[PDB]
Amino acid sequence: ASFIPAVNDLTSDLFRTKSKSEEIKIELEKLEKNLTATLVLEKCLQEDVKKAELH
Amino acid sequence: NKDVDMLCDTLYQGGNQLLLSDQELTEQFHKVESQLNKLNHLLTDILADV
Repeated sequence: ASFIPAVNDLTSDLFRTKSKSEEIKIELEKLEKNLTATLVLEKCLQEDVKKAELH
Repeated sequence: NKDVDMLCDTLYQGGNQLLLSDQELTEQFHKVESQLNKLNHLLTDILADV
């Protein structure tokens, strides 16, 4: 009677701990695309600063 | 990110090349220059005839 709740909880928390971690990796792509697009925008805008100075 | 986005959209105004000058004002300057060149060509033809 002490084995059964401990065994059930050990079975359950093993998958509970790996659960809810998928939210991080599915939210990661939005930040990744935002950072990459803004970084290539940053280098494009630095070149735009140089070309605007030339103009 | 939104600030960067409409700042880029306002400065580019749909062109890949940067548009510092007002584009319709720029082509207004260009057509004034071209029509002035045509008038100058007519005037110099009249000067040569005179």
